[PDB]
Amino acid sequence: INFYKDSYAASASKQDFSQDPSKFTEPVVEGLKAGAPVL
Amino acid sequence: INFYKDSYAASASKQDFSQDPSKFTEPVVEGLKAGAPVL
Amino acid sequence: IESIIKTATDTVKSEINAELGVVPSLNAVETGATSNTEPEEAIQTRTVINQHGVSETLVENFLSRAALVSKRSFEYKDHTSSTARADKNFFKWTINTRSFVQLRRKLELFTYLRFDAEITILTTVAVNGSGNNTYVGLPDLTLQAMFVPTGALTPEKQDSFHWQSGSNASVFFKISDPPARITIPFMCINSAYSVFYDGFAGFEKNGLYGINPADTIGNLCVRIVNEHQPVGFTVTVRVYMKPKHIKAWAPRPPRTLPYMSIANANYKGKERAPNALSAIIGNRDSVKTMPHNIVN
Amino acid sequence: IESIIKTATDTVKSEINAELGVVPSLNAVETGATSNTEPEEAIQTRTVINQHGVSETLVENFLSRAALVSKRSFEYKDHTSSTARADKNFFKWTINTRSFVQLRRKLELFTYLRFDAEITILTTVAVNGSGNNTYVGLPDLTLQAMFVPTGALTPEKQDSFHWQSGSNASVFFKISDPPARITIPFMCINSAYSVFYDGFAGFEKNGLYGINPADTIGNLCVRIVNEHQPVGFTVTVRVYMKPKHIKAWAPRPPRTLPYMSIANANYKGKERAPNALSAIIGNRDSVKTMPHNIVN
Amino acid sequence: SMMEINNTESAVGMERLKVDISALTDVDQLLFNIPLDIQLDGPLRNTLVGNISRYYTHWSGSLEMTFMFCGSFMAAGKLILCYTPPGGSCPTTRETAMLGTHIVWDFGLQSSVTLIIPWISGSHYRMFNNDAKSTNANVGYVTCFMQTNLIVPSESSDTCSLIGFIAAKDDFSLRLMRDSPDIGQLDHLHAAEAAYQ
Amino acid sequence: SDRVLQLKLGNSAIVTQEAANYCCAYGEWPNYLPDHEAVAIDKPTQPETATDRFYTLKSVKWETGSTGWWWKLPDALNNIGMFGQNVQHHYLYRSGFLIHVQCNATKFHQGALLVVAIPEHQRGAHNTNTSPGFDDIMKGEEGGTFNHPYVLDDGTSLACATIFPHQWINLRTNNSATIVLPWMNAAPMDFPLRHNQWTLAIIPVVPLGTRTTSSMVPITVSIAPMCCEFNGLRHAIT
Amino acid sequence: SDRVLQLKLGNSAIVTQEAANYCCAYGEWPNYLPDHEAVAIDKPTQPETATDRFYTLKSVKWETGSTGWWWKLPDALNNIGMFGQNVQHHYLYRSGFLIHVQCNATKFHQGALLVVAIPEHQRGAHNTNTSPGFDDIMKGEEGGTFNHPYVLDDGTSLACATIFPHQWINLRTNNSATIVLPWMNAAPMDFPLRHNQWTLAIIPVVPLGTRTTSSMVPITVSIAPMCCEFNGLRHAIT
Repeated sequence: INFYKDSYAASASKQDFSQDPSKFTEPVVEGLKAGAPVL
Repeated sequence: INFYKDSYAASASKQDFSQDPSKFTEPVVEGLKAGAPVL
Repeated sequence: IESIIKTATDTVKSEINAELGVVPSLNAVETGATSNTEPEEAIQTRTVINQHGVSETLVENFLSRAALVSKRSFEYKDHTSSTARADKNFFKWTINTRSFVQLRRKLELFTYLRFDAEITILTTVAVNGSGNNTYVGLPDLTLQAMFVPTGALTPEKQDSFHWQSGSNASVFFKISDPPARITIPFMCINSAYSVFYDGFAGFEKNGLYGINPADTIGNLCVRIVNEHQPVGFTVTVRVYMKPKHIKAWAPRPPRTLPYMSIANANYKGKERAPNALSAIIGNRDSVKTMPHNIVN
Repeated sequence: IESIIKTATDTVKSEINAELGVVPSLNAVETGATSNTEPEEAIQTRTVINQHGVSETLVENFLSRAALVSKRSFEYKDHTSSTARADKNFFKWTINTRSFVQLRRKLELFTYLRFDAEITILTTVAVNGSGNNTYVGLPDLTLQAMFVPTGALTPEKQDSFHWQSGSNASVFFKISDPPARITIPFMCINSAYSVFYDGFAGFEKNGLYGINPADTIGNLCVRIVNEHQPVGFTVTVRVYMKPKHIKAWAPRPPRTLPYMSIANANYKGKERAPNALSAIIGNRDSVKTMPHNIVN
Repeated sequence: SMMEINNTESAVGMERLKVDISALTDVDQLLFNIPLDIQLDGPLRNTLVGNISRYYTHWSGSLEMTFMFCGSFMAAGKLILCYTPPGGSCPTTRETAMLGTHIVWDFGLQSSVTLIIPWISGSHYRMFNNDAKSTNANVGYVTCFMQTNLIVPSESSDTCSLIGFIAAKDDFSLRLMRDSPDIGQLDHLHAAEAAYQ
Repeated sequence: SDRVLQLKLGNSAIVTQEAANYCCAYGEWPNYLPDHEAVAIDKPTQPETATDRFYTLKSVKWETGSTGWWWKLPDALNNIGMFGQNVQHHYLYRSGFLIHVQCNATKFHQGALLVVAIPEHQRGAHNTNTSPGFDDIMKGEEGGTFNHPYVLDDGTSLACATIFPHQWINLRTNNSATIVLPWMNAAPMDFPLRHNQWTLAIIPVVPLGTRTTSSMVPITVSIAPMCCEFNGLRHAIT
Repeated sequence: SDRVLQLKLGNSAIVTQEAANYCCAYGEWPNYLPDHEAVAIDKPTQPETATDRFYTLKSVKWETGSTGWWWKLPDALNNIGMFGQNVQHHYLYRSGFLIHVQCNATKFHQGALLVVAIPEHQRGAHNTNTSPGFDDIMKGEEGGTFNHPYVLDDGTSLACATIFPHQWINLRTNNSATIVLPWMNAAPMDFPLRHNQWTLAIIPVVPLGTRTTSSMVPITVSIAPMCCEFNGLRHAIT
């Protein structure tokens, strides 16, 4: 229920379930395969 | 939301984006071209 | 020509210009036109996509703000022994927009205005110190605000029969209620209000200059409906006005000198700059002096 | 890569692994990557269908909670003989999120934030003990809260004409009303607020480190509209803020040592562990000692 | 709208709206400088763009400064008008000012020249505070130098007036409306009480 | 395969045979400012090879009582070569970075360095309410040292510093670290003399130790600006 | 139509209302060095707007006994702005020029200036067998004056100087001259600190004269490098 003329007056938006943890956990140019020696 | 019978009772109308600055900036009978000497 | 503008204009990239007979930086101010030199023709620019909105500078948004237009304080008490000038539990105010300068200057930024006026009335009450040196509580009082056309008969006392309001619009509101709100339509006999009037509104020579009664919305008569209490109170009524559905014509130079009266545009200016009669802008040492020069 | 995650990941059953050249439990921390060893490769697991939701850890949910950002108490009375420092029926507050530590730490968990701020104002009143040693009742007062941009002219007294609020946004609310609520948009001149600023916001060397005025929402000026009563009261105004429509960038290590000032990240720590400068975590006897060992 | 470049104690009224230029015997001499802020008191304040912009807190976009030469027809001369982006002091020599944005103006049949101050800002908008030296408010400087000289015959006036105007372009925008600091009152106006009589 | 690496920018090249991959900050690569994000309307200058090249700073000595070292970008490079000249002559700056930290020793040496790039590392002062001064923050080419690396000199924790882009130089494993940093600012461009986008911090979590003959073990930092662009040409500020 | 002219390079613009066309040296326009003529194999730096902009030199005074003035390119611009910085930091230079000479007076004034661009103006000395020294040739921003403009200070004739690219500033006709110079060298690039490709010479063939009240009549030179490219990046020589 938003009867105001400004879009920023609306309620909170809690429907963004998109994630990308790799940018914090695997920030390497070359990816690593499972079980293979990384180094 | 306007349930009143008179049209002037409605909320403000902020949806008029039409402009004509030339009537204040170029009020000349003959227009001026870009780069050409005006005088 | 007319066009719909929702964002600021984009910038296009430009290259070196060495064309004979083309001088975009040269202009002729004497024609009265504003210079049309684009940034692309003055310097070398890049491509910029401008997404800055322009909706906050719309005339509707610029003017449709509730601004204080009236503030009146009066004593709610027994007024048998009061003077003639005192407001005996009621007051009458000729509606105008020239009493408070913040809204007046913005309205005077234009020559012609057409709008409906949203009116908000806020009431506050305090216990009078003199006589009743002790505080006993604030009473929830009923107030009547009656719209009376300019020049028509206004009530002469709190219990006047004119308050019956057979045809006059009246609003009754409590102090504990939210501020009372009504909408007065655009009521000028002309197609727009005259913010400035270079003439006299009378057929003789003894009239008032600059005052057009066709531009006066009317009179607001505000009374306390309740009869007086054994103790006295001070009641302050604040009237706020918000223009809406606004059309504006012929923008004007803004007011620089302080206002003197609500009846004319008389000017005196401050004693010294800024906003003095001989110097609007504050002085600096010389035209070669930078007021806020960065020195490291 | 980007993916939509609504529940925790399922577990797949695994068998005995005796493969040469495959060492999923060995990692290289020096690369800076987090270990990718799955539970399926470390032990033998079963099949588990995980239905646990992850919506409570959403950044919007994590931050869109109304938290106290301001608490100001002032005396509502006759202030003719008051001192210059005292709040004479009104106060002005520079809006910030660094005064109360619970919201400040959560906001400082990130480097960049973009959000609109929902502002809630709650007013309480008490009868002043000194002078009026007796209780007579709580008055229903009207308060005005005016938003003034950072650095602009703020009112200097309760009855200042600056309160007319020609263009400034103002909200009038009663104490008996529910707490007043407004929404301030995301108003930074940049695309996001800078929670931490490694620089100086002035072109000279005498500026303030870490303080970017572009990240200050503005000023809130709160006054009692009613004129003073014959007796004095104490009025407490609480301002709560709730971020909404939040975007967050570059999460940061959480604050460990107690905050010292709202103007910087100066640190001292507690006298002893926990949260001491030399020992964040509370001590134990040795690395071979279990703090809460079960002994039966 | 006209700038009040000559905002000095020696200039009264209309004399504040023009800048006097005379013949000099030294080369590369500075004539005048114009500060940057349209949200602060100065030559740009009492202009249409300045007055409207002081109703708001945030501004963006390019400006244009138009100078009209009001000397005699026999008066000749060349000037240089330079916009300097912020960061350092206002240039005091032509060799330093010409390194920034500039236009060389030659007097002739076209009596007006335009220097464009392009929007060169790190942030999308510039905001107003009471700190003129902030990195979110400072725009730079404008300086005027003689390119060659002002040369007039014996029967022409040896002092000639320039008139400066400033305007905003169509990429200009304003945000965060606020009460204007250019008007105020400390008491009720005259005849305001008569409205209650 | 991923132990050797060659980085070639402009006329500068660096080869390492004991690298451990390399880190791209938040999985991003530096790029020029696009039109749909640009603000300044003047045509920028892009020196390319003249400024997008490795600059080697003065080496620091890894000691037993070392607490760590830090440099601030773009402050550390603001007076070096054509990049410094462009910074001094322009009001607005934008670029990313490529950081290469070098430290070699013998197979009998042990020690671990956390090499972390911190965005907007706003430093706090110890045991005082006064904010750090200009001289405490702007150190230039020399850089500064950590007063309390345990709290990253800002009241946070060093243990949680891995949330930032980082690598480790472990003497038994690798002798170099490489971090690629994109432009990281709330604004598309910034004034390079008053704000620092990045802070490179090298902290010896595991102290240097060995029982061989003691030798000086220096740490060297080479920083290459990437996708440099400058706006607002005027006289040099210096 | 051909009396007015606007030249816009970088962030600099010049307008003139009393021009007399303008001269392109030998009917050529400046351009970057093509691959089929390139020699140096390193990637050049092309600052574009940072260096391809008008630089205004110090004005000189036209007197009754004036013999003429000269400046040498690229020597005169070798220590001005980003062009000077690029010259100091690079071993090899290549660019053309756009020269604009300004001189205005009243309609009662008379005088003619020959504004001529001379390629490889090797100067000779008067009444001696010794070659001119380094300080006699390299004057920098200030430039020099003509000892014997009648022979162009080199034993040739001023009357035949019109074979070089040139214009005239005649006070009754025009107040400015504009010459466009391409790259003019035997080699594709050159060391900018030891060789001068061009010499701008302004010679008052007809002396300045009038019977009005005497006023100072200066001559101003604005030179814009064009299609600048620099090779061989190293430390600044200055």
